[PDB]
Amino acid sequence: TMVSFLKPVLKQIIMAGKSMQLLKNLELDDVHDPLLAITFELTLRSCLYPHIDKQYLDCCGNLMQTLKKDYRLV
Repeated sequence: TMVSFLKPVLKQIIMAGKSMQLLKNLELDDVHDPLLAITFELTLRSCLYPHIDKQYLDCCGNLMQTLKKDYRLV
């Protein structure tokens, strides 16, 4: 009934979408599909999750950067 195939990173997904929309106001399927081609589907599923995490990390870092400069909160 509930999703559990992306649940360890879903919070970061939602938090990524909103942060990108607040960032702009101031492919991945084609990589995961051959990754399946070349225990299993548990640890292998844990190799998809770096891709979608590093993008969020970059996004929130740039978001906080253009908050610390340019309407400087600190």
